Amino acid sequence: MPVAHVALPVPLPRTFDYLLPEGMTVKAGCRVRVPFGKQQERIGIVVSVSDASELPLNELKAVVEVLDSEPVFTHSVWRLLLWAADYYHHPIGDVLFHALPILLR
Amino acid sequence: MPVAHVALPVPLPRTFDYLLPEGMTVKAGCRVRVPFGKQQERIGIVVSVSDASELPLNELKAVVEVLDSEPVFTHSVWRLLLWAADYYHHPIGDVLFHALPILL
Repeated sequence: MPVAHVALPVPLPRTFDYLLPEGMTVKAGCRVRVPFGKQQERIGIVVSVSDASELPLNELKAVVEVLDSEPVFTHSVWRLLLWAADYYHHPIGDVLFHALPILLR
Repeated sequence: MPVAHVALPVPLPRTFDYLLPEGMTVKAGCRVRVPFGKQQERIGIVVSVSDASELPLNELKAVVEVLDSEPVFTHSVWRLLLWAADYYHHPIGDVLFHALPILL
């Protein structure tokens, strides 16, 4: 009766909002360490950065650390990754994290 | 800037939770109208009906109405559609909603 799990029509790449503490600076295509779960760690890839989110800034968890000074990916590779993710209906995190090992190695 | 839209190798069934109403019995495959953030109504499809939430059963956004008594999708189209999503890497959300029209 309680909790019901629903599926809702979401915006193209369903991303996760993290807050950037004062003094921290990131650009697209870079990796960061972020919180996940009431107390766990994990690695991600910034896809974009704006000045808004669905929830108030003060609610977003804060990015723990940036791993990449510059994009780990190439400018051309990156633009494509995002494109194929959008065009063929694949989760953006799914593509990126899968293609990183392939592309680097 | 402030917010960072990060991508994560998130699980397969990324869904949202909404407390089911009293005397309101719904099952998987049925469309349901639920509040969407700071705002008003919007249609959604129930994938699962647990008894456990990630957040407290106090500050959980509730449900509204059950637009269907019987699952618009068949135990057959259902099985199939969830397989599609999982085998070809497509968000359940997207396969289900995009599929509904064609179905009707």
